[PDB]
Amino acid sequence: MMPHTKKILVIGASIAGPALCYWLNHYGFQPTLVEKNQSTRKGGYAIDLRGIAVDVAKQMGIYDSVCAMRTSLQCVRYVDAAGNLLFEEHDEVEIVRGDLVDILMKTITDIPCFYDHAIESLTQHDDHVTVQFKNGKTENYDLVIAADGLHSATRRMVFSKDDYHLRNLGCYISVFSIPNYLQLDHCETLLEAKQKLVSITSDKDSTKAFAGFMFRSSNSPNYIRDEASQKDFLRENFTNHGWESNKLLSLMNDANDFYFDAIMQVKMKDWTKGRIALVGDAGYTPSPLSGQGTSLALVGAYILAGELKTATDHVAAFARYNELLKPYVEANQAFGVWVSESFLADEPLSAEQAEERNNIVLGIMKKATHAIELPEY
Repeated sequence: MMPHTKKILVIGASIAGPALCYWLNHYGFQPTLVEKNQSTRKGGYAIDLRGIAVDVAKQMGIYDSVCAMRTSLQCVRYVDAAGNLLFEEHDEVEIVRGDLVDILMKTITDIPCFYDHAIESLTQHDDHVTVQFKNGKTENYDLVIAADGLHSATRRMVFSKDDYHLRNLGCYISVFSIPNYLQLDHCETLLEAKQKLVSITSDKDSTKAFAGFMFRSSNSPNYIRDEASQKDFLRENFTNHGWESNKLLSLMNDANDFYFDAIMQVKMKDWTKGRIALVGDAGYTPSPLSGQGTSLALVGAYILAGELKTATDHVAAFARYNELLKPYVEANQAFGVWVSESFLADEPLSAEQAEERNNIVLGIMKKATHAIELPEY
């Protein structure tokens, strides 16, 4: 529709970035994808597609592919500190994060994609943006859109401190790989007590398992960005917590995939400035406790590209983007806050108490998943 706007750079290859490139190309734009790392994220943890994000995936033609790769867990076991089994548990879809990225990348094979391109600077002009990569390459684009995640390097570069802040929800999450020493088979076992959750999961590969930790604490690691300090923080919180906690902490240094972070949300009044925009976690992260981050990344890419297809100019498009997505961002971020405060139990739940909570979580979560209708373009 609009002229002069065809050439668009998209920064980061995870969920929103590749999905955005698909739709921009579909609508006749000329997207280029760049990623700071040498490769896309491989493997990772399990994520969900819910509500209108499923419709996005169907309209993209990836829904069948996502089902083919979905998680296979046969049972979920809840145990007490002694390890006694309290109870078992044995359209939306769950898929390992890296598997969804892989599926998304395969839809854009015709799109230029450059890895190991870290960005040195972004200079806004009246009619374009000049990007200088750290490798020396300099190029002009009509628009630039940053998909590069919670910690986005582009956001801090483009937006002033007054435009955004990161809300810390007072919780922490950690995941690392372990041998499957319990020899679990397509099973996840959890201990939930004392505002803390410990989990062991083995699904597709019986020689592998994944430890996970989620807890609420007002303290912090002594150095938040330092892996060793993070591990020390986990030891302090989980030593003698019950079940396998101590064993998992001892395997922690053999992991080699370790992941740790505070639960955080990105809060902005406007996700766009001039000719630059943010999509996915870089703008609005709801956080892992919401479980809605992937859905919001997909819907965010869908609407931004559709408004750019519709509008007279990018300024009008960016305004509609902010307006239509805001209620969805707000509802999903409020769900993450509710989880951070109200979810974790003080002591293990019975089979009946777990059932009651699950129904409450589903009802509260529905307010987020159904918050808006998917626009048509």
